[PDB]
Amino acid sequence: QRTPKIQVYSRHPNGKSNFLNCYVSGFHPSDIEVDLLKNGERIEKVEHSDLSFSKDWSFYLLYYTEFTPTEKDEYACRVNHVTLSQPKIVKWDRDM
Amino acid sequence: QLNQSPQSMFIQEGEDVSMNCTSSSIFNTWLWYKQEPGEGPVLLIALYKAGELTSNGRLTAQFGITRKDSFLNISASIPSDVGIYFCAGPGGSSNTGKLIFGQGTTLQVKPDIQNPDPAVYQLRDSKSSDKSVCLFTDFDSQTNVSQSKDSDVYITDKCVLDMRSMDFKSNSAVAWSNKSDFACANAFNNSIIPEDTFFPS
Amino acid sequence: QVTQNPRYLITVTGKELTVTCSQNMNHEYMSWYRQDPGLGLRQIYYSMNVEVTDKGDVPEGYKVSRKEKRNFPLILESPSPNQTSLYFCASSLIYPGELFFGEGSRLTVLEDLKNVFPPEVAVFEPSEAEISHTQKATLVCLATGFYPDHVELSWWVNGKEVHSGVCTDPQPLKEQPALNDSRYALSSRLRVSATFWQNPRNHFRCQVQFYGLSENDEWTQDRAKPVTQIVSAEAWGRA
Amino acid sequence: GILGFVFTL
Amino acid sequence: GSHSMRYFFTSVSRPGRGEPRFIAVGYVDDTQFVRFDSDAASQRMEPRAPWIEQEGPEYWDGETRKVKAHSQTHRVDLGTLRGYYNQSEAGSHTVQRMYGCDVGSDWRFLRGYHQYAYDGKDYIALKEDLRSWTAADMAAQTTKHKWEAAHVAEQLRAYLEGTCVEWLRRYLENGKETLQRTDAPKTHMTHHAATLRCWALSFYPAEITLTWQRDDTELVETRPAGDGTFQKWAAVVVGQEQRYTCHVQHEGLPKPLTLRW
Repeated sequence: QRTPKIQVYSRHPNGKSNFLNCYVSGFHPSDIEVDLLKNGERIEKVEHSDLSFSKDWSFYLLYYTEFTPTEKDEYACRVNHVTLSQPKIVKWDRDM
Repeated sequence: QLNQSPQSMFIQEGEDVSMNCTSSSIFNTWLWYKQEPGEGPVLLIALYKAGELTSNGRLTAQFGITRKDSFLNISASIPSDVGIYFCAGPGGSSNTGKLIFGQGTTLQVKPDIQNPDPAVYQLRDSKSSDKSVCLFTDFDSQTNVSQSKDSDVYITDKCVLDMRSMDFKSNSAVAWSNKSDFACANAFNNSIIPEDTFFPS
Repeated sequence: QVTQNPRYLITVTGKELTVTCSQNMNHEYMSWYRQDPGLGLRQIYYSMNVEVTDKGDVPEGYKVSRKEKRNFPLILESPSPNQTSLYFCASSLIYPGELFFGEGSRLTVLEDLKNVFPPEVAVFEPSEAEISHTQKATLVCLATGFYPDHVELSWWVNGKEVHSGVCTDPQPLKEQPALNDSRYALSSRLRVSATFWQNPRNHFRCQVQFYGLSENDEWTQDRAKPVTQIVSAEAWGRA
Repeated sequence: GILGFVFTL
Repeated sequence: GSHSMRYFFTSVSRPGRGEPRFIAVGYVDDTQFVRFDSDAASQRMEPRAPWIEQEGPEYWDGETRKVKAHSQTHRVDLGTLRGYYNQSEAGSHTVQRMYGCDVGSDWRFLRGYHQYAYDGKDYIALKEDLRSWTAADMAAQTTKHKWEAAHVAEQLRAYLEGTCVEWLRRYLENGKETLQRTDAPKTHMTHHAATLRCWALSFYPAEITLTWQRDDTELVETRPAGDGTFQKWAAVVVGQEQRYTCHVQHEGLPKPLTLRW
């Protein structure tokens, strides 16, 4: 009955080949709807990581794009879980 | 493959007996099974760690610290223990669910005879026809029986019977013949037999 | 107990067979074995729990399946003389464990059934010589010309089985020379009291059970049809 | 390189 | 260095319809190379690392036929547990399996693992030693005997310290560039709003620890990049700002870097 923390970041460190990423951990039960939203609505095309048990028995998945940074645009990632009260989303600051 | 020895063994009432397995792969579980003819294999002893397992027995089963061969003795032999003996080792290093059994050594146990006064007697059929038999019975346990060596003939090998009411034992061996007519006072002369009472009709 | 269907039967090259074995209770890992005089036991196919298809050492000429626990069948698309043996179906709940083997189902595969012949039986009355020099009785019943080894002999004192003082030959001794292709033979001996014999009022019946064809198979030679059949022979005492 | 066999809870 | 092999599983009840799902991915020192997912469209073992590729065709199905039988077992498990639970069977329950073994820089066997879990909390496990298991409760507890009267537990011993490790160097030997080198983390440090953290860059493998010190600290779970490298940063609160020093060390590096500036 433990619900995941999320954290958003980038692959490499102004536009170029850089993939955005979402990573969820410390949750259960397992399945969970993690979206990627940009502008204000989901982009289409991400691939995905595969499910994995932990030390704590707390799984962890990583989604990613292939993007190119913009500065008029910040993109944040809709995540919701059986544990969760909100479709809580965490807006991406380039420094985290 | 899981080996086993000896080929087949023939001890007497009273004696000890020793068999063995030897594998190629490393096993940590060693199981001896035994089947008497016609039935399923039955578990006798199982071994899990190195060191011995006395139970049930009478018996004594050893785990070779090689983890690659085991042993089975039986002390004070009894005819009640005749059978096909096996070693089962569920491999294992095989990374499969296999249950590997060996060649299997066939034990057979000759008991003594208290007073073997051997001879050959003659018997005739319920069809009442001139086809004959001459039983050979009540002879020492050591005695073996050859086979003709005569086209017509077919010589049975030995046998053991027991009427438990008098604790009376009897070895037994037979051989029949019709064509051509041929007596029983010369159907067994090939094999080696101490002196008997073949009574003239 | 695991039941083995059927306990003993015969077939021909080309006609498929299905040997089912029952199960209780709610064990999971069962296999089928093969045995014959010589190499001894070996393992063919096995499957831990349900729907897990695993080959093992001697496969060819075989295949298998199982979608639920209770039953476990080994099927054969082309019976050939290689698979004439003695099959066992053992059973336990998990891998590994001690196994619970079955009765002993034996299938015998033949090139042609022309050579399926039944046993012929005659009993042989005890000599007075035996009674004169030892005071004991030995009756000897036989079976002259049968094929293959699908027989079991017994004895019947006063209308009922007995076992006290009776022996049987543990192997069907062949007759003719060419190996592995011809009619076998088998004998027994029933040994009892000397006085017991002299009585003209008791049963001495040598009852022999031959397994064979069943009348769902056609017959060529206008000789009678072998099938399954009992061939008994009986004799009486004489003082 | 995995377990070639499996047991039931 | 110290290398190892593992295979993670997760099977989950789905009563409604449902989807009793089963993913299967394994890790060589936290490197992906395998894949088995039911809801997928392959129903096989897919490659994920550019070095799994070589083994033959019957390796791959030498491996699909098994994760197949792994899967069908947890069908029973998932539908066995509830027997303890007397639960609803309109509830989505979860079971994870975990068995493995490690090896020192020796390349010879060292430790061996084998644990199940349900609800995300410990179910049953196998201790350092391979005699004996770990009981969590009375449900996980029952299981033990038939792992203790049948001896099935006993064998894993043949496979873990025996079959497993040779698989590992079957892997490591031709895994040489992308399995066993030391990636040195690069470092920077920043300042804003004051807050100081010194970042570590693109490092393998997973385990590192960075920290600061004496002349209320935020930091983060390791983050995967996707290059087979990783992440971490260390939010520490400090005006005057010479402050503390970041202690960065891991096998890749000659010896722990110190840089306050």
